[PDB]
Amino acid sequence: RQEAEQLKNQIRDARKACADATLSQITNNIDPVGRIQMRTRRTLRGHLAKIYAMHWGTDSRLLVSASQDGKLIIWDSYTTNKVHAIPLRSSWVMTCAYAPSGNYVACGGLDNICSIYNLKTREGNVRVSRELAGHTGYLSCCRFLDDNQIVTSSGDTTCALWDIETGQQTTTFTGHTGDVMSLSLAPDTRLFVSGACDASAKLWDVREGMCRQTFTGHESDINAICFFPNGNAFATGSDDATCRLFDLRADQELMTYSHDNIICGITSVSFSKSGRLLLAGYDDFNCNVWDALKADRAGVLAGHDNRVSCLGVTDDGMAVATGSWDSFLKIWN
Amino acid sequence: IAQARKLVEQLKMEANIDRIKVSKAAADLMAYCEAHAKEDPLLTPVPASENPFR
Amino acid sequence: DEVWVVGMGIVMSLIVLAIVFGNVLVITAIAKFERLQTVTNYFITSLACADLVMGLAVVPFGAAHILTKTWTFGNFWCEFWTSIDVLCVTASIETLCVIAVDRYFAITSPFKYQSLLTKNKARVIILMVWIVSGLTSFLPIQMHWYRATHQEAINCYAEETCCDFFTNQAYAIASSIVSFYVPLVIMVFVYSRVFQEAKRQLQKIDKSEGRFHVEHKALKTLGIIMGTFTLCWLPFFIVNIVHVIQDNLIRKEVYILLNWIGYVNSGFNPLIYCRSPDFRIAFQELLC
Amino acid sequence: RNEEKAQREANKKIEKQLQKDKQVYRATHRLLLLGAGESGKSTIVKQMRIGIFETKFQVDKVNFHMFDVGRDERRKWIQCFNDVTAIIFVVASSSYNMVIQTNRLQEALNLFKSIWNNRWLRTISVILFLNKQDLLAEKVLAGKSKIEDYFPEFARYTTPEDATPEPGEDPRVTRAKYFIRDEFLRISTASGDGRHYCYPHFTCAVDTENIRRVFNDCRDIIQRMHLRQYELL
Ligand SMILES: CN[C@@H]1CCc2c(ccc(O)c2O)[C@H]1O
Repeated sequence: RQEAEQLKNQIRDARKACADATLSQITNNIDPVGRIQMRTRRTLRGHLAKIYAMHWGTDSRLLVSASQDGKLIIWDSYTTNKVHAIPLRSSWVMTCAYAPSGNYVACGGLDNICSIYNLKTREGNVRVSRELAGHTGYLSCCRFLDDNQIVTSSGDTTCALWDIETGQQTTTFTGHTGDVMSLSLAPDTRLFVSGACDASAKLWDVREGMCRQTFTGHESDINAICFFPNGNAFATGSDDATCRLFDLRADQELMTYSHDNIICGITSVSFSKSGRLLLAGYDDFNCNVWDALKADRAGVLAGHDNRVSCLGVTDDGMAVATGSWDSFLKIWN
Repeated sequence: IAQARKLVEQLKMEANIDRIKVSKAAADLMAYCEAHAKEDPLLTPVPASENPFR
Repeated sequence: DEVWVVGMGIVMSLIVLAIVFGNVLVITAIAKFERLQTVTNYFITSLACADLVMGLAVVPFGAAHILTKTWTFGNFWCEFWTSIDVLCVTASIETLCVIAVDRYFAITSPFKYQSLLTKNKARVIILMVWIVSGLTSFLPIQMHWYRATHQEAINCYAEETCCDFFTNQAYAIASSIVSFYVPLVIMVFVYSRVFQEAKRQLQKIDKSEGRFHVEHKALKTLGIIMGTFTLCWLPFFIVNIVHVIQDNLIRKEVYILLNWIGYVNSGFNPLIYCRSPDFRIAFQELLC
Repeated sequence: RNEEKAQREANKKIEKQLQKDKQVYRATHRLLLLGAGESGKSTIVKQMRIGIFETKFQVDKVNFHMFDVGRDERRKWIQCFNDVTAIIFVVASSSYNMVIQTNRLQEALNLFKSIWNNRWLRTISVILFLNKQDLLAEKVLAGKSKIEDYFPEFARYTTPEDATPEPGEDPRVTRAKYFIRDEFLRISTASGDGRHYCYPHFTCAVDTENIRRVFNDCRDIIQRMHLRQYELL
């Protein structure tokens, strides 16, 4: 235990010595983006109960959402139509994902099983492709590396990498003290980071299978995670009102996003296409838009009767869709 | 017992790494944002003709 | 005197402005926000639409009639205005009855209420209410089934400069019954049963947590709900049935005064049926 | 072209299916069977049956759906059970002298305090089942560890003036049962604001009428919610 304390002290000292000047000082001369006016272009209706998770398709047109009613609906954002409506074995669902190829949709929740649905089948409209089991906790988030690999983050404090064809855990990742509540993949897909209830965000290497870096930051749990579009930084959301941005190379916090009025938590975080805007949902009924490089609020997104539980920015950066507990999906621009 | 050794080894693995100065990292993020701000439909108001949802 | 006419005009203008403002605010609040779109809120907005129609049609033209002391418009316009007035009054009172019945089904049978009230069912109920209201108003007035065989009435129906209300016994009795008396007894039974349910829940709570600290509220709410409807409309229908029988002569001024006392119920309604915290938040958001 | 027509037809079919599913979903209630371990939750669940465990039972032509979750003191998944009809809390009332280190009853009281004060579980009534009444009666009646040894407030406790006992019982077992009930009721009363209440019940393994108790408690919960919505309570 003595060696661990010395190693932690050395790591903290190295991080402190590496900190030459904070990001706020350097980005002082950058012109602020100014006030941003954003309105609900289309509202997607049909969900029975509250919506937890959503994911934009690679086509930037199709998005899939999950609700506690047991319905997994795939929407056509441009035409506001329902392409598919997949029932689920377990009503309680806390995650969903849409494959990069556009053919597979993943789901999971309190059922402790990651369900994968094949959308390309012609004999049946939608059917379960695999029943990925082995976790002993609720699946907080699932993401697709490709059409044949998936990475999940469960309540077992472990993130696991699965193989679709064979159907078992190829690699598992351990080290989190508390439950893993979010997961986001790097653009190159060789790396990913997972926020945990242990007030620590960790970076994992998919191919090697070993954790690389750990960031302390705040003291409350992490609910949201998202890489910078560059793939070299990421931002976290907390049960505490603080929203923080970390850097992989500097291995420490760069800037923190918080306000005196806000005392609620953060449930969803995503970046704009150019990375200038950090759209972050809140336990409060409204969403917020932060200037990533200056930590100055730009715009406020409001119009949800309940807490915002999901949020995402499409691949081409044209629209933002936030799914709240009001059982409504609102697409902004 | 055995968990402590694993935690110590994990901390040792994270300790041995090269960290570049925060000035360079902030410059890199600022340069990326400045370079790619021209193709961000959210940051700047896209025309209604080019807006797909409108 | 001369000041009296100006005062009456100012009072009528204030009344119509209040009615229009309140009802349009309620309708806008319900329409703008999808949160307020609720099955009972469909009945609420039907009531608001009926009250707005009454305050926009019957109240201003009636005020012009009482101030001018004659009807400047055509003979067809008198019949149309009377039809609109009767339709609005009947629709408003029957919508009050429907709201009461909906609350009865909500508290009395909580399990089955969520299944046998739906958006389609609510729309069917509202359409049926408005059709029933229309048949009592438009069908007799337009086809002249309400016209009475009286010398003064026959003289009034001829000259187009006078537009008063003279009605036969049968139509007046039927219209008063359908408009007010059936909804009155239905709402009385409904609210008595709901008060019984609230009281028994209160005694159950007291038995459960008597030692620890945790029917005034129910009585106050039912008073503010039923008294403002009974006190506003009961005298008008009472004197209607009375003078129609002609046993006790009623002056026309008293009739008009009681009719307008009934009219102001449209303005009073939003202050009684829109005190919910969601409605208050919506009103605060809309105005400042 | 034809893509718009195909999308419209698909949306219409999916909307009809969703309307049917919405009717079926609103016609059924949901309950969360949440309680401490080895407290008899399995026994009571089997009595009502007649990763997660879901059991569906209907009484008086009303559909009830129950979910039992199975893994640490921290509960972030508890936010998934907002807007449920009720939370069924089963506790081994006889385990006033046990180690769960800590008294089992004290741990259950702490769990009840955490659930009652949870922000997301607000406006959610809790149905309380004081399971294992017979074991409690056997313990208190026989010469054994006293309640005052583990719960200091029991010495100053007195039997409430309500004094509603069963057909046959002893004064000591009645005092113990009512003190155990009143601890939970005192925890429940302070934090509540009239939105949600706690319904206590003394049940045993022999009893098999708990379906009726759950049905009546749910009926009272929905009735009280409706009455408070209209401001008549
Ligand atoms: C012109 N004033 C009318 C006369 C009779 C009448 C009214 C309202 C409802 C009815 O059921 C009636 O029979 C009054 O508003």
